Amino acid sequence: AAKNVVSQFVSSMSASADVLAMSKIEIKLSDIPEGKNMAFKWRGKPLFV
Amino acid sequence: MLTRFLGPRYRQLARNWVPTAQLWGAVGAVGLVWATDWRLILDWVPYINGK
Amino acid sequence: MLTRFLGPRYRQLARNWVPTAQLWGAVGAVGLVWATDWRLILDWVPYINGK
Amino acid sequence: AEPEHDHRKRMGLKMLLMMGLLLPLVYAMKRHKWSVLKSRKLAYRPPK
Amino acid sequence: VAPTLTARLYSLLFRRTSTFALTIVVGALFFERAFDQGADAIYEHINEGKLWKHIKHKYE
Amino acid sequence: VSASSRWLEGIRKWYYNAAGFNKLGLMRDDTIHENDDVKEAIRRLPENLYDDRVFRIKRALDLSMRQQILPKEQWTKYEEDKSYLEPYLKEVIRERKEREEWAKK
Amino acid sequence: FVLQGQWMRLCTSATESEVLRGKNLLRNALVSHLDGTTPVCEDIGRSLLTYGRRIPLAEWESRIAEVDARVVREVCSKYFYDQCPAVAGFGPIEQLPDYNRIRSGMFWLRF
Amino acid sequence: GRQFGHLTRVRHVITYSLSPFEQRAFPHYFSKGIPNVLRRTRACILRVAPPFVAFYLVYTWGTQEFEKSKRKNPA
Amino acid sequence: TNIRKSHPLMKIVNNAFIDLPAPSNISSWWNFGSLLGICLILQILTGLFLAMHYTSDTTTAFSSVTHICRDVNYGWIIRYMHANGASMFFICLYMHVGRGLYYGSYTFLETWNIGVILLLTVMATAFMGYVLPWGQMSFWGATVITNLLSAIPYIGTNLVEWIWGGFSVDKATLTRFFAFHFILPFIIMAIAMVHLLFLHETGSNNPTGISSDVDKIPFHPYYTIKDILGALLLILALMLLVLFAPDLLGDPDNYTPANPLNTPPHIKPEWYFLFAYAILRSIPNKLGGVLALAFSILILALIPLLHTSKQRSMMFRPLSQCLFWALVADLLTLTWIGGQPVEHPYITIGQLASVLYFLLILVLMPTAGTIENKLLKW
Amino acid sequence: TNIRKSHPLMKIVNNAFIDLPAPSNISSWWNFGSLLGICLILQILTGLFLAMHYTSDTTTAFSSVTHICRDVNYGWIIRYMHANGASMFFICLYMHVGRGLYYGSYTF
Ligand code: HEM
Ligand code: HEM
Repeated sequence: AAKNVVSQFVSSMSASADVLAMSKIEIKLSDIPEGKNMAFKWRGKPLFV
Repeated sequence: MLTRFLGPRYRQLARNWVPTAQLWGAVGAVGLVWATDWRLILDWVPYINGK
Repeated sequence: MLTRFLGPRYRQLARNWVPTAQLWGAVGAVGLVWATDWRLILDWVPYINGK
Repeated sequence: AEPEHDHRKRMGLKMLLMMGLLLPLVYAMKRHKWSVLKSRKLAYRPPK
Repeated sequence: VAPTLTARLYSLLFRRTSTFALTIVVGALFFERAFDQGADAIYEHINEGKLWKHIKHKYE
Repeated sequence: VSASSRWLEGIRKWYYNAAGFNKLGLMRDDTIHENDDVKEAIRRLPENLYDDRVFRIKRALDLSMRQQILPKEQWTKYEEDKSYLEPYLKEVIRERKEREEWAKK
Repeated sequence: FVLQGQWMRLCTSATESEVLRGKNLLRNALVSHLDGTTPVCEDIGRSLLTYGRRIPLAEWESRIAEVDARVVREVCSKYFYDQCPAVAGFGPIEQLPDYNRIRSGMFWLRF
Repeated sequence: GRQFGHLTRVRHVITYSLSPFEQRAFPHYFSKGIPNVLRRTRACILRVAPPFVAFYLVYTWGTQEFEKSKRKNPA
Repeated sequence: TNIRKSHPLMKIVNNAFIDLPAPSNISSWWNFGSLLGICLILQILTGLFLAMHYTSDTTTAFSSVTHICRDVNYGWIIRYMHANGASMFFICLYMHVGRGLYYGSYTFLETWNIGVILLLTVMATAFMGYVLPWGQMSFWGATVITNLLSAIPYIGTNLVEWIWGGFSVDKATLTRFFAFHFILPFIIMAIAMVHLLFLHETGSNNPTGISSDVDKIPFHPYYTIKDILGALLLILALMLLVLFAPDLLGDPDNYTPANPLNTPPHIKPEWYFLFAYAILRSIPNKLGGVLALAFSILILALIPLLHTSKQRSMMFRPLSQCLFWALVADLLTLTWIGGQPVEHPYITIGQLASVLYFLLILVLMPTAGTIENKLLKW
Repeated sequence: TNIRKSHPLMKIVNNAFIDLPAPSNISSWWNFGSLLGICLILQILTGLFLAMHYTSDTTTAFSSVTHICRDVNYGWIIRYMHANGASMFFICLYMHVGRGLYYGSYTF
């Protein structure tokens, strides 16, 4: 019984409305000219192309 | 200056508590293993393969 | 059974602490008045008419 | 960015004026009580 | 007049922790006000950046 | 014996003056940190030394309070510094180590 | 603490009953003390040196008689209330209160 | 534990003291005051100051080397 | 007899700050204990009022804070007393740990260790505190730091995501910190009571390091008033900051609402961590840096075993006095470095101060002690 | 001698729940004091976890609470243990005040 309650309380700090996780992002290549680093938002994290 | 604890008696004392200190490690091992459902370790145990 | 405190001595004791208990009420009066800026009371006081 | 700007500086003026009165005052209070220890004189009078 | 000042002050108002308190509370009243006058009056004199602006923009 | 000893001795006399407890009328052994061995040795001091030791320490605490110091004349000269406590402490340590040797067997 | 408590109490609240005890104690002490030639001769000699007169018992009684509670708390206040003591300590006095605290016990915050 | 009366044993020491209402709170405040502070400063400068100037020198240098490293002339 | 002495409640108070035998000796360096206490209730008192208005969701995090300073009556002094109180708290904290080391107060094993726990605790408390207004620095300072635990082998990942409440410093991460930043100061206070319980077993140490049982004085009226005066000074310091230079110790960058893709170039923790930040980056290793940064504060617990002198205080030991201030100065260098970009001079000098900090404590001070003994024929 | 008795910390514990002389007498009505203690930490423990998610603004007040029971892992037992713990707390509270009145414990 002890682990169960303790685990259940431990678990209460992980998942949620948080399996947004993510996509397959579609980026137009002709928008990034030679030499530029264009950053986008993906999986809540910055993505460099 | 831990030389105060270095002698025959102290050596006998250490041997006497060895089985106990060993068994206390057995308890802590299984204890963590079971409490975290140690995927790595538990797979070897027959009947505790709940996958 | 507050009769234990009823007698001549106790009566002398009460008179002796009267000026003190009175003055302690003067302190509490002004004390609240000043601390809440008692509009009602303070208006009468010369120089404390900050309106 | 700081609408309070002026108000605080008025309190600040009061804070310096007040502390410029309280500080020495508390010092003298503390000086007065330690008086007893600052001027205490010792003497040692062993036998023989 | 000078020794008797601190003296009389002790005599009539300081012994009895009563009066001693009665006075500091009463003394806090007058002081709080007189300090806020002078203090603000000081804040004004070093400034004059607001308030006399009123005499201009309104008065109706 | 020669220049050599005097040099170490004068290096020691220099630190002593720098350590500066003598300015508070203290003695080397008065500044010793009290531990078990030290507590026992303080306990074994004869009446006179124990009394002197307390007055010395009191004189100092009193000074360290008002953060004054003693007139130069009354500082405790190196040389003139009595290790009154040393022999007692040495014996207290010497006693303990015996129990400690006995405890190994 | 207790000694001081009593001075303060007497300064601020001497009850009437106890003042009669104190008075009675004094009449008994005086009269009991002036018993036998020696104490009396000593009283004559000292009294002349210090009063210039010899105060007849009848007058001391009169003086004692005049004391009532008000007088006690008035007169005690004059000498005891918020005054600095002269303190002398000898023996194992580690716990003799600090002077500041002995001085603080010479008045009280309720009064 | 603790408590006065049970701290330690002391004998033969007298202590003369005076009521605060009898003495002044600032006897020779500047008269003896300032000399003392100089003395205390003197007593400790050689032990306190040296590490601080050592930092100070390393601070101003380190700053200059930083600023002057971010410019270029030939090459 | 006397009520103050025997009433089950007052006894405590009495034996804690009234009759308690205290050295006639203790100086200003001893005021920091009471000031730490005052800093604590102050952070609790203003902190509470701030919580009656602050809302803990990213949407209004920054907003509520602004709401506080503009709309909430006097919410600005409250807000600033809070922020500055945190700094004052750290100044006193560092001063307190300073006094302890210089004077050998650490010989009180338990009292001191409770203090180390008090340190980590108020530290952990404040790290979370500053994430609250959800400023650029908050989010980012919150990101830099949290991630540190990701170096712990086999578990850093799982752990960091676990205290994150996701895969990043999200919504979960803000409410969490609000909650802990609320409950930690209460636990701090209870632990501080045990600090005092243990301290009261021995009484205070003093400037000479010599026992003072022979000259003890009652805490009241001496140290009640010497404590009163020194609190007024702490009020001066505190008020000087909030009423004149409120942002002086604060980054301007935290005044810009957080942005997870932004990433400022500037990026530093609050002033009271700079020395530790320096020590951390001075190591070109993920595990190293973090391990070293930990060892940087947890070393306060090694100090007692490194005591080597036959004297407790440093008052009568000059080799050590010199080494001590070198240690202070070396931390001041560490502070300075940590506030500078990881480039030119700064890298190597930052790596020098680091080794030094450790050499000064782990080897130079212990050795100076042995030499000073030798010099006294001890 | 014995550590439990003299360590400045354990003393407390020891003299509070180990060696403390107690009547051989006290019955079930005496259990409510400890249950009140348990109710307290329980309300504190679950209550805390609830605060790591609940947001305190009218806009999300209700919402966050719902968020807790649906999205937050086991946020529902936590939420309910909290709510019910409050009731349990009152039951024991009333029982405790009951025992006191019946048995004259109020003479303290
Ligand atoms: C929550 C912050 C802290 C508070 C409120 C606190 C409270 C106090 C108080 C009230 C004293 C009374 C005597 C004095 O100040 O000298 C004291 C002394 C002491 N504290 Fe702390 N303290 C705190 C943090 C620390 C820290 C960080 C340490 C060291 C790791 C520490 C170790 C000590 C020691 C060893 C003493 C004994 C001082 C002596 O007698 O010389 N405490 N503390
Ligand atoms: C339990 C009493 C406390 C409460 C209720 C409390 C609550 C808060 C809240 C709601 C904020 C965000 C609002 C704002 O930033 O003005 C905040 C900021 C902060 N408080 Fe606390 N806290 C408390 C104790 C502490 C303690 C012990 C410290 C450590 C000295 C602390 C240092 C901070 C810091 C560093 C910040 C963020 C910086 C800033 O003011 O902008 N507070 N606190």
